[PDB]
Amino acid sequence: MNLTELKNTPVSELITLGENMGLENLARMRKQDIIFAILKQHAKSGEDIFGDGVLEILQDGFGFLRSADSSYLAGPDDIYVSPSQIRRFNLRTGDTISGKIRPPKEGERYFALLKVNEVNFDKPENARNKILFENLTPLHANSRLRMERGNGSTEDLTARVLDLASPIGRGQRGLIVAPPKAGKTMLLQNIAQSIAYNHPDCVLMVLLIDERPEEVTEMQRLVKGEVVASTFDEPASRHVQVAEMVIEKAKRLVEHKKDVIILLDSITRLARAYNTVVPASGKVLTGGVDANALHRPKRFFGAARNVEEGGSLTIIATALIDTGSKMDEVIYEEFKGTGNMELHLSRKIAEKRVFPAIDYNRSGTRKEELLTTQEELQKMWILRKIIHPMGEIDAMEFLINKLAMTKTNDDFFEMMK
Amino acid sequence: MNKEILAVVEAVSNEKALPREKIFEALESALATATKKKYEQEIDVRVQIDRKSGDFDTFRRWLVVDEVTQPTKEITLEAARYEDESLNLGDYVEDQIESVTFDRITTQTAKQVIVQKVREAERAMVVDQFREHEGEIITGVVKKVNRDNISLDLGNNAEAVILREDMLPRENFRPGDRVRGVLYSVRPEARGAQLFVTRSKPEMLIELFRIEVPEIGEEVIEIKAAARDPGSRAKIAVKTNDKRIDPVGACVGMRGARVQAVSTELGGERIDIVLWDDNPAQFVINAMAPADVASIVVDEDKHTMDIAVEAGNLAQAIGRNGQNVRLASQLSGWELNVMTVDDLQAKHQAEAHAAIDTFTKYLDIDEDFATVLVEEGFSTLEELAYVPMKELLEIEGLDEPTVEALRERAKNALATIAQAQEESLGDNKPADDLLNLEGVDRDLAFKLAARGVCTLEDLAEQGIDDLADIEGLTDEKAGALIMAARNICWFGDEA
RNA sequence: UUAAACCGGCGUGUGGC
DNA sequence: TATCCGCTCACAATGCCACACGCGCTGCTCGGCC
Repeated sequence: MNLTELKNTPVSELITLGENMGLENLARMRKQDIIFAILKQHAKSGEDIFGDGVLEILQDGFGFLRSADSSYLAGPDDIYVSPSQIRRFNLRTGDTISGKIRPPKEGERYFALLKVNEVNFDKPENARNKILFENLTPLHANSRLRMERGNGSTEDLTARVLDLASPIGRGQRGLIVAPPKAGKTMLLQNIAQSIAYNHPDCVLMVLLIDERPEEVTEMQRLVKGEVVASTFDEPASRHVQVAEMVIEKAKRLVEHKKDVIILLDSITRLARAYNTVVPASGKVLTGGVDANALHRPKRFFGAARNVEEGGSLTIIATALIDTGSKMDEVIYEEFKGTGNMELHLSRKIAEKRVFPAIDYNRSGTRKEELLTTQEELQKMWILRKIIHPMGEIDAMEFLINKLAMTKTNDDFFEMMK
Repeated sequence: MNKEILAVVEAVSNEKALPREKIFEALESALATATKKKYEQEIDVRVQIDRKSGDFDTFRRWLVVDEVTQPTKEITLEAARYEDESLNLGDYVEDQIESVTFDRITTQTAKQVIVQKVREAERAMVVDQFREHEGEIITGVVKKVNRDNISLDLGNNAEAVILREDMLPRENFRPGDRVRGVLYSVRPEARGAQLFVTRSKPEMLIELFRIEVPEIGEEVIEIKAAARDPGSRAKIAVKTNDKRIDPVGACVGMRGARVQAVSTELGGERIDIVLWDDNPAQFVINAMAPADVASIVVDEDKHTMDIAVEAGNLAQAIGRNGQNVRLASQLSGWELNVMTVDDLQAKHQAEAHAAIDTFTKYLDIDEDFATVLVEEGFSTLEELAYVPMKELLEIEGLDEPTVEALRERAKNALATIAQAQEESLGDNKPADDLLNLEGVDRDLAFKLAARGVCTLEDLAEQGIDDLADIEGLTDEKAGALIMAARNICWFGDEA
């Protein structure tokens, strides 16, 4: 009936369901076509459907409702919405519109939304009584979000490392600078699992850009919340499509006073995709980029801000370096000064199987006093000072050793003293 | 010029698929097809652009062969004294100096050549993988079904084809299902499809067991061999090293479980698991199961095995299409014969004691001596021709007149074999109508019949070239004789 | 299923018979 | 409830040929289904 209640179910289950509903065996069409035909048959039975979809507007004027499992892409399960609702409520991009729908007749392609029922888990009056994203006051990260899991595990290491190096807060803009083969994807998994198991009160939403399909499957069923991915089976156009989908969805959810955390990896890949989709302007700068080809990525990394009136938008994005090329280096230059949170993963310690390989030297936090209290900052500062004796390798040794003997932050602090 | 070529070779994307060597080989081919248009003379021009060192240098391949057409590439086997070619083959030259360089149509030709070669290099890499990774069953979803083949994908642009003989005769195929098969062939420089998967080849079943039976894979049940009729019947003979292992109850599972599972995975194919034996006779005995045999006559020289099943189970012994035998004939690779039904179906006691018609006059000094001897066999008649005296002393009655009669009969046999050889060598038969023709004596008639004709009517239907290579005549007497023949056969109007 | 080839309607004005 | 009388509109005006031509810019409105 609903979309996700059929999409979180496997393809064989949907085939069996469609065959149970008395239909042409749907194991020949794709899963999206399977659900489309199942909905068409259910609507033929003599009833309406109750659908849900995130909203997209093109230069035409009407609205498209993309689904979750489709990674916010174009498909037959996308619901059509007449522009009349957009003229009524001014529904911008990023509404999980939930409402009643009817089957399409000949000459049509998608289901038509009759009436609105749910606007981003809120009353449709919020569609007419709310505040836009460009008008509020962006602030610094006020709330402190603990990263350590609390079981003393071997991957807890990574979390507690960050906790004693640079914590994460609501409304932060985190950029990870790491060469290839530094343990990026398991870091994403570790930090996401910790933030979702320790703090289920905050909402997670992970973005994957240019990964392997097995990586997509390992990400999608492992972390909580929506797992949006955009792999190589789609061109840079669909890359920017899903990117703009998720950014406007996060913007609207933040407007709805919600805490939205966006993991992103990596930024250089989406920058290349954008360079691919934007035409030239007659001139080519260093690395092979354009003039406006940086405006999209800039905006995309800077949409992060802390909303002091309600909700927040935090982003944790990784970057690619040591690729041999120039464009990645200039992109890192442009994005290393725009973020309000910078962290670095070393490769020399990574290739020695000593993980995690944090750069305790280049790690930093913008205005950390709003993220760390009195004696909390005392402890963090004195430990930074005692680690300050010039060290990368045996500094990682000291950190990992004193972190493996201990379970929590206070244990480490009160055993080192 | 050459700097532009260097820029475009350093600017190619698929440097792993198209390294510098293959890129300049592409440029060789492009300059060849360009010179094909530069001059009306369709010539081959290798140019060895020396990508690392410098620029192109148009060469003129001598293309050593006796013909003359397109003489820019024509040299015989020894015209090599000049310039120090000195070679019968491989010696090449550079006659063309300052050829046409890079017109726009040739740039477009090089462009299309380089893009089709990027495609061909992707094909070459995926087929190197096709050739190395000749291993375990692979899953794939099909895209298109045809009468002769179907096309499959795995992901990451992994195209494959399953041919008609690789499928089953009744396995329904439609675009969208996940079917599993085994990669079987290698085709490095093919033009159509790259990977080749089958579901009907014999060894497929082997690997099936290798991934199903937990015993095989650690080499405790060494699978010996197998034969298969596609989708119909898979026979497989296996051999075990351990003594406490029961492959009759282990390879099949619990009351037909493992064999049944792999049969359902095959798509409805009966399977016969048999125990391999080191004796080919016992192997062909047990391979035709379910069937019982009590007549085993194995001959090694002519690769035959008279394996006769008892009368009554024939309709089940041979089965449809002779499968239970054919697979057996494919399990060991031998030949089987069964024709007898009731008249002495033993096929070993019959032929040993059924000679009352051929042994009527052998000891014809006086029939009242003794019967024939089956201890030696008396059943080959030719290996019998020369036997030593180490066994020619047991039977009684071998007096001197007996061996004298033996010598006389040996002379008679030599005379009859000489007559038979003379009859089989003279496949000419010069009749009177061939010798009576004037100017054609006995040897001339022999040769005329050796030409291929033994009559008079067809003789008048040959030309002077059909009588060429004549021994004893020459083309003018040839024409005279053929005119006389066409007069006595056609122009005479006689019968 | 495969191969080859291919992929003036209207109005106006002028002049002439 | 007849009987012209006159007002008003439809419909038409050879066939060919040859040549030439231009059949526009910008504000406003509307459409709401890639």
